[PDB]
Amino acid sequence: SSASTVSVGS
Amino acid sequence: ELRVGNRYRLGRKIGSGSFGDIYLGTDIAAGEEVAIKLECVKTKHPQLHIESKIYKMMQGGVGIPTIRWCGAEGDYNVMVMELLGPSLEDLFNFCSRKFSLKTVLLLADQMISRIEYIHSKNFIHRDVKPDNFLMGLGKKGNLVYIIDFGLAKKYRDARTHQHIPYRENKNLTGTARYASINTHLGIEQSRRDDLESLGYVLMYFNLGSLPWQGLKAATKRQKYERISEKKMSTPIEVLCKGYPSEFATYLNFCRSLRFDDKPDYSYLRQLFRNLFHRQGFSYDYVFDWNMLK
Ligand SMILES: Nc1ncnc2c1ncn2[C@@H]1O[C@H](COP(=O)(O)OP(=O)(O)O)[C@@H](O)[C@H]1O
Ligand code: NA
Repeated sequence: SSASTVSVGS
Repeated sequence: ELRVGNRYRLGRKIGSGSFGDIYLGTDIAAGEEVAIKLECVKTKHPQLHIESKIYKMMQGGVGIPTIRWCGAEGDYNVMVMELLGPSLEDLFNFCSRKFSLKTVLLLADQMISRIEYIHSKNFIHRDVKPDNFLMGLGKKGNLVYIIDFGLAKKYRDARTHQHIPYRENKNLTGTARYASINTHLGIEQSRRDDLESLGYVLMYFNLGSLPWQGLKAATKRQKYERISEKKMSTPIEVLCKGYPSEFATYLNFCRSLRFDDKPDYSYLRQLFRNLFHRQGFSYDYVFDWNMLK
């Protein structure tokens, strides 16, 4: 699922 | 089919990350396929030039893609890089989401080395996950590369090797599935967190999935917190049950590291090498996917 596999932050 | 720099021809999209897109290209002058990252110049917050600086800093490292050219053409910032092969996630799916112990240990050896190399250049990666490790092509087909320095940051001063200060109250940066427990608690990332993440990646390859996958939540932030709680409530010996003790010893070691500790990379590689040898495996780079008929 995108929520757990998509990196977040910069 | 656009010209890029003097000598690069743009082909079809092969990938998209957080910013820009990655295209097949040809180095017309050399007769070599390349990957070309484009970022729209009109972006408010340009990132490609910063990423190209980090890749340039990493050059010479085994399993760091070569940067062949950086510039700006028409509507785009341009970074031309070595063309790489499929991700470890791609290959995992190709292998029916089962890796042999030998394949996991072949990968662990290189992946620890890639992380150590990045750390040696004063950076932490902060996005360690199977999607960000690509096998090379051709003569480089036995080499694990690391990509995606979009979350990478200096953990120490390049002059003084002064470590970044301890901070708390952070929002999660990176990928929730593989994030360290420290990351979930909102603690500043350091070298230990890239290695703990790799330990989850290795158990992911062993299990086919991690026990904190598929946790239902109303929001992303709530999902991160459910993953946090599941990770903190899953003992390493339960996560690693039915697999060689080395995977548990590895995760226990990483979880014991102090914020500014230099990891014993050699110890961690030797842990898996000793297991590899006890199993009678050879370092012949024959991965599971090399056997696909
Ligand atoms: N050099 C490359 N060769 C082949 N595919 C690549 C390459 N770099 C990236 N990709 C693909 O494009 C996707 C997006 O890459 P991205 O996360 O922007 O990484 P980077 O900035 O390191 O190129 C990757 O997940 C991968 O599937
Ligand atoms: Na091989």
